[PDB]
Amino acid sequence: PRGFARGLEPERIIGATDSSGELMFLMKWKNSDEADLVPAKEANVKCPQVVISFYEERLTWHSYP
Amino acid sequence: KPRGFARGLEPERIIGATDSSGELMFLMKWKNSDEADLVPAKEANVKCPQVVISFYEERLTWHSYP
Amino acid sequence: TNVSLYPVVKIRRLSL
Repeated sequence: PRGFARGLEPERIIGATDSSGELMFLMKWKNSDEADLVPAKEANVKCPQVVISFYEERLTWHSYP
Repeated sequence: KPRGFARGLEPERIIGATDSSGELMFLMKWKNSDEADLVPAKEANVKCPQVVISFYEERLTWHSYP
Repeated sequence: TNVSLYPVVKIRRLSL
């Protein structure tokens, strides 16, 4: 069992990667210290506010020029 | 006077964002309308979570360190 | 200097 198949509640996303060719999130689960990768597509559906919180905290603005 | 979700129209896409007001606001385009309005992220996050997520997903930029 | 700002989301690329 890995990711959402472990049957735990998502606590917060602590990171991400696109190296698999698809976006994935490193998920921290409530009352556990073993985080694991889940696909973004699944997280967006199963815990959208947790995904949104992750992105919102990383939003910034660049300038031209 | 009615603007934002108060127009009672369906969200199409988020086209911009700003936090100048002191809270995060999204510039929202609405289905069947050529108008766009700023709406609070707090409101958009729950009323159209997938629209919010698509705005962010399109704007990822990556860096790395050991 | 007249400037225009655009939103970006900055993510650290992890491993695995």
